[PDB]
Amino acid sequence: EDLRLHLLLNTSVTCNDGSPAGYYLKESRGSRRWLLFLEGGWYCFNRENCDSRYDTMRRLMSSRDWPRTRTGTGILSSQPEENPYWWNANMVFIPYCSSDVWSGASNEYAFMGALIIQEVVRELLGRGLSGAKVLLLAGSSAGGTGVLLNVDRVAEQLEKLGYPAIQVRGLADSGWFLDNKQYRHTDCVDTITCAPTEAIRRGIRYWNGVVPERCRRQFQEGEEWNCFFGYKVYPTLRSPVFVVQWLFDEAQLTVDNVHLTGQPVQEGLRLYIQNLGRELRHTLKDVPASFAPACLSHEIIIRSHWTDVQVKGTSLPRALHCWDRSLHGCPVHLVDSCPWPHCNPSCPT
Ligand SMILES: *[C@@H]1O[C@H](CO)[C@@H](O)[C@H](O)[C@H]1NC(C)=O
Ligand SMILES: [Cl-]
Repeated sequence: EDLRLHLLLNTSVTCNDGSPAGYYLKESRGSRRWLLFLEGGWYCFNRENCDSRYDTMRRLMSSRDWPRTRTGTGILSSQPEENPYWWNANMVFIPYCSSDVWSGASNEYAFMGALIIQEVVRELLGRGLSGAKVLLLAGSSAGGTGVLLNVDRVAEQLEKLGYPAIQVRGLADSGWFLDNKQYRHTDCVDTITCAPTEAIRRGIRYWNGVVPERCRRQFQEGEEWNCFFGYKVYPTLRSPVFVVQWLFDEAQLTVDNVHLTGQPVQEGLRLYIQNLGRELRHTLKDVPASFAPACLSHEIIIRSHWTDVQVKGTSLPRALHCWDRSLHGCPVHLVDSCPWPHCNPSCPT
């Protein structure tokens, strides 16, 4: 019972290199719950940048390497030991082969992230999704941000198509970033050197990216990049969204030009890092369903050890279960208050 690969029938919706996009599916006929997972793994924001990603990470720009089956992990696992509350769900894994944070709507690379999602949903309706009660759009890293950019379009899509009983919800893991100033400025030459703001501004135009309608209308024409930042887009969303976010996300630190060795940390950097945690906590204050441990890490929800981390005595699977119950003792808002990564003893290594 692996998830099984299906390539999109509309052959014009493609990965970056023109190969067909697709999705992996494990059906569970007794369940009315669907979990659609968006894979993450950075992005590229211009031709030179994508060329470089093509040479070091070709698998994220193509379908040509995808095996026909894959075993679900963490929240996609069918083993109750690994997924105690959601193991019986219908499981969908959408691989990330568009390098556009799932926003693309476009010789050259194609960027069709948002179209891919639109198309997957359409096809899943013929494979059981039409009888769903709950559709959880989940994602890690770029896929996390992707949830925030697409969850309401999916809700609108299903309503337009005549399926108003499906409850669409979001689960965004490691996709909630701050468009902050770097620790030390560096010119936008790479993907790792590049300030969060500049990466996206460049990317959006290069991808023909789209953002949620209501977030689009909150910023000026051409300033759609704002909606890539969770704390700005979140209040515009209608679907309920659970935000999982490490307080000291490695990708956040990377774009902030912070490169931790094993060494003692300098004064300037202790203030920076600590202030990052503080600002992140502040943005989460407004999010009623969240799980934000004080750890230095990146992604969690499809890692097999996702059951191990705890905030205030509650595990992440249990927090999500408590969130299911709240939408149908059991806390849903779980933010570490301690000021430095690994002050929580259940952090992974
Ligand atoms: C197939 O996908 C392309 C690319 O997005 C789209 O423009 C076209 O309308 C689609 N065709 C059908 C029949 O849906
Ligand atoms: Cl098959």
